[PDB]
Amino acid sequence: DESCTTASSSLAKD
Amino acid sequence: QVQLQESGGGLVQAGGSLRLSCVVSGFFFDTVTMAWYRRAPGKHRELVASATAGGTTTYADSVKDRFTISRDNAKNTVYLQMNSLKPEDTAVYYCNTFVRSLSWGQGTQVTVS
Amino acid sequence: TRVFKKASPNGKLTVYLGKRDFVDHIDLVEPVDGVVLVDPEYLKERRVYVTLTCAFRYGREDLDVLGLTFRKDLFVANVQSFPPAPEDKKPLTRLQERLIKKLGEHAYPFTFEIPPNLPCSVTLQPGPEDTGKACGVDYEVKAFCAENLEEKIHKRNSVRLVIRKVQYAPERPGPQPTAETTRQFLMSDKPLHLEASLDKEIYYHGEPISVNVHVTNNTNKTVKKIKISVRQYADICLFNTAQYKCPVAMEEADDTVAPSSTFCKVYTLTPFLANNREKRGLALDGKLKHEDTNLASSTLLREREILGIIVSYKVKVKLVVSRGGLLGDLASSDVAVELPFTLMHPKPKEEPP
Amino acid sequence: SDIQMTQSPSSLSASVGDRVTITCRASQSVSSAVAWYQQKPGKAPKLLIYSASSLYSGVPSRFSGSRSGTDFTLTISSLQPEDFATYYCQQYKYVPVTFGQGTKVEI
Amino acid sequence: VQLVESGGGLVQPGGSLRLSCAASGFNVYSSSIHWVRQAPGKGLEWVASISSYYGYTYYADSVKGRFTISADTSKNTAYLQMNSLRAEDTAVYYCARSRQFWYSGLDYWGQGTLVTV
Repeated sequence: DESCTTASSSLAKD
Repeated sequence: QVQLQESGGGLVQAGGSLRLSCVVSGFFFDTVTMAWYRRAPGKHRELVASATAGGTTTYADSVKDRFTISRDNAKNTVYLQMNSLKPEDTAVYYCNTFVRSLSWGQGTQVTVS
Repeated sequence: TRVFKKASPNGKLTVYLGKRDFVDHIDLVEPVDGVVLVDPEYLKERRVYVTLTCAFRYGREDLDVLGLTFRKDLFVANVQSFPPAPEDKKPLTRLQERLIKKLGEHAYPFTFEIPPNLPCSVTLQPGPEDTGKACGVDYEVKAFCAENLEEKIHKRNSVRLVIRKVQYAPERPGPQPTAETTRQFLMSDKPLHLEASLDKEIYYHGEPISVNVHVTNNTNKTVKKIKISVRQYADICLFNTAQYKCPVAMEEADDTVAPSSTFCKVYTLTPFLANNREKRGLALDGKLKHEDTNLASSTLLREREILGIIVSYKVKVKLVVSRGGLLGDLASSDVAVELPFTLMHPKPKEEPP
Repeated sequence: SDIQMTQSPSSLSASVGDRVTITCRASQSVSSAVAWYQQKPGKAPKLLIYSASSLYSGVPSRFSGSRSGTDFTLTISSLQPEDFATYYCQQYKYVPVTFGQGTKVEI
Repeated sequence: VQLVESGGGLVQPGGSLRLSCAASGFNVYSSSIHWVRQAPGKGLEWVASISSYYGYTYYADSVKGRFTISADTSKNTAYLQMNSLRAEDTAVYYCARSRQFWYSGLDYWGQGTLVTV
């Protein structure tokens, strides 16, 4: 009956 | 609104113990996972998690055999017991789960001397 | 670096993508690479699908419900991420193997290929009384959990993510858009020659356009008015084909050219949005949610016919000429010329928007 | 409400060649919207970093930007004789855009 | 390429000034123009912004109702009407420019004009 907002997570470098 | 609060955790001497807990706020917690993560100082944020209801004792094998990972129903919380704590055990511990993909709290913090 | 994430209401599914803006080159598309984290504590259903949908979204003319739309599909592609498809064998991107390294074995890669000649992300400007969804052509990634492919997907058990297909200006500028026209009148012996040219072929959004104007009036008549207009042409080929010409900026200089003399002047026009919020049908670049976006970039075609909405621009120069004499008001006295040009964004030298 | 841009330290001293780290933590989440400016006394601000880590054109390569969550770091690898000024952070994901109090670096 | 401020000086409290920002070499419909003030010995505070492309104006809470920013696009010049000036408003007023598509920091600044109230 709803929806989460579009977030943003981490990603390590290589 | 989403309230989350890792509880306890602070100064600890090596070979001792800890206890942590956190409560989710709002969700109808009927069928669920608990996708705990944990961090490290200046590092990629990594998974140590288990415990859906119905018998889940799973681990990322860095920290097996030592942690009574354990949920709860009525309090809507989930715990963390620790033992004999390593320089890698010293970290900043979160209690995330991608139910709502919870933006985390602030993380408790420990030390080994 | 960073990545985007979005979770389903019930938490069972979390879609991961590397970026939202996908660069459309001439024929190749960038790959749509990502992963889908499926929590096995709740998975039992033994089949997780991810679906790519290219849809034409539009509002119904007979319904008075603001924002109520229907989506006609133009391209649908599906990939079964869990379990690994027995046929599909695809190489992982470096980004993908990093994502697997981050999430663990429970992260299942998915890679979609968007075929060429598909429409780019274009949003039609809504009208004053619609506040809901945005009409036009949009993309949507829908990953869901089900027993099979026929069942109607419950929204709590799903996640949709808007992505955009965009294009940037070609690196090498094309030839200068020029156009001339020669009007010879029946009863007159000397002709009316109109010359106009633009300073270059590729313009950026919000950049001035310099119109070099050369009028050779060898006639007895007098040029009374000069009408300049930037018109955006949109061709929408779905069921039938439609076209309209809508002026999006203009200046009418009352500069007059006397008989047997020459004229040279630089006119400067800038198409912008601030004075166009009241219009209906104007083409805009794709919206993520409901934020304002600029005037639609020029469409780059491939020589066949393409589905969807094709955008172009032409500059019209119109002279209003006096009447009277032998034929009265029976014969029209207007003179036009059209100048196609390219309106696109510069290639990002650093980071995407 | 207004985004608070806690910048720290307010002032710091270092010598020629030291690696200087100026942190600036945002009171709430700001995605990649961070800029670093160089203002010299009596002079107009100069753009140094945009989009958190992207070095602006014409700016020396010793300047780099980093982001760890809501923490942002401005690093000057090899401190040059002209890099002594006041440095400001800026969030620009939410309106109104607000700047940090500044960090004056002196010899 | 140059931003030039004007119309500063000393004024008694409750007076008015009109700032002009003549731009050259670039445009107004592809750039957004901002005013950023700096109190003597204090930090930077954003006060106003205008995007001529979208026809929207943005103000700091301290100046809502008193300051009005405008622009003459034909003259490539911005304006800031400032009424009901108080002593705490004494600062150096900078004119700055940003890229409209898309915001990548304030990349050009004018030398600023002194305003004493």
